[PDB]
Amino acid sequence: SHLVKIPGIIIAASAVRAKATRISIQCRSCRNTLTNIAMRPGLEGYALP
Amino acid sequence: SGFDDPGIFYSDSFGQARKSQLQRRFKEFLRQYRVGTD
Amino acid sequence: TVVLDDVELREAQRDYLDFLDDEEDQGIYQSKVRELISDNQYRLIVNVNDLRRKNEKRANRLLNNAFEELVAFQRALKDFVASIDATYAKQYEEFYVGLEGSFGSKHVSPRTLTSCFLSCVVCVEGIVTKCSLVRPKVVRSVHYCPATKKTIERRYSDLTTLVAFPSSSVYPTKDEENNPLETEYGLSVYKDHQTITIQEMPEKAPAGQLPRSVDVILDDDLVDKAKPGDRVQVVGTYRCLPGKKGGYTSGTFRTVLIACNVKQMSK
DNA sequence: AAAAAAAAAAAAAAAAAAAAAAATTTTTTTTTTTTTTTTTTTTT
DNA sequence: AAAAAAAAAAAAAAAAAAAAATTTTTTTTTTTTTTTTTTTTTTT
Ligand SMILES: [Zn+2]
Repeated sequence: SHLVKIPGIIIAASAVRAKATRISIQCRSCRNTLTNIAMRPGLEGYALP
Repeated sequence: SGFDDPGIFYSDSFGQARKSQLQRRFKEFLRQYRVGTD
Repeated sequence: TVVLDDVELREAQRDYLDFLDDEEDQGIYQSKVRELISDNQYRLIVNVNDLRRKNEKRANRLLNNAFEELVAFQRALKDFVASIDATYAKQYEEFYVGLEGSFGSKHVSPRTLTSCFLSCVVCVEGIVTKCSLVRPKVVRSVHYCPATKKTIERRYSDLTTLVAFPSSSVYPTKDEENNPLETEYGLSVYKDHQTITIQEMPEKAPAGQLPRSVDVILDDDLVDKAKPGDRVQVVGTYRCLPGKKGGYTSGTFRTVLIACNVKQMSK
């Protein structure tokens, strides 16, 4: 969790997939929205309310 | 009368340095890093 | 889930369109339509003996199962009053059908309003007891978003008697962008609402017994037609109410009488 | 005819019934992507 | 004739998807009870 500097040789680079930094979710009954939540960057998930 | 819910409002801030001041000092770094010699 | 056709509804609406069609006869119901159009009143009072003589089976069907039957009746009424005057028929989103006549077995009193007469247009004489404040009920509510210069019209269905869902009961206050919505009260549409309580007359009631009373929900068109103490004959649909949501129910179903019309029993 | 006493009325406070209101993530499955192995078909 | 390219089949693993789920408490309402005022009724 501290910034580190490293050398190396890349061998496999996956395809650019779209990951979400900010989202919005609608309620199925009342149809109101929680606009612009912030997704914590990284490979960090997010449990819905 | 109870048919609405207008939003909250707030105002600009009038008055280990806090993360807002570290934000300010990063802003200063970008705004004032002078590289070219006189 | 729009219905393509139903033989029952089509048949009933045809029968009542014929019943309203009064030219080959003396013109009684056509005259009633013309005078109510001239009055701007929007309820037409159809005699049950007339309905019975012209078609006894429809009278039996209606006096056994009201609400959908009267939906057919009122749609026929809207079509008919549109043929007489489309401009006036466009004016009101609904028109209504009051009743009158010899409700032979369907004339009881609130002591004798048993659980046999549900969804049946019952006739009942009695004395008022209460007069709740005649307060509005919202039916079609318009909103304005000033951030997005937007307007919306949420729509409400008068499910005073059927099952009602929160999705139907939502009153919107924010847009999809969580902006503030301001209600447009004037552009919205409302109907009056009053509760009253009919009671078995003490001159009619059993001598030594407690009173018995029935609740009556007068929506628009019947706001101030019944104050406390008055003698009133109420004809309308005894039904059941929905308990508000909750995983449990006792069997209790507090019942009402959504009055189809009320007249001065003093005569 | 007016005073005293009693009864009823009006209004506030309390006790129970029954209908409403609120809270409320974690573990298992299984499809899909990827790799691997044995075989047959084809080429040198 | 030997090598190798391709084919089908089998397996592992990671990402997404599937599924499971009543109880306790609070608040309105109704109904009586009690106090005190007002009213009415009986007495000298
Ligand atoms: Zn919702």
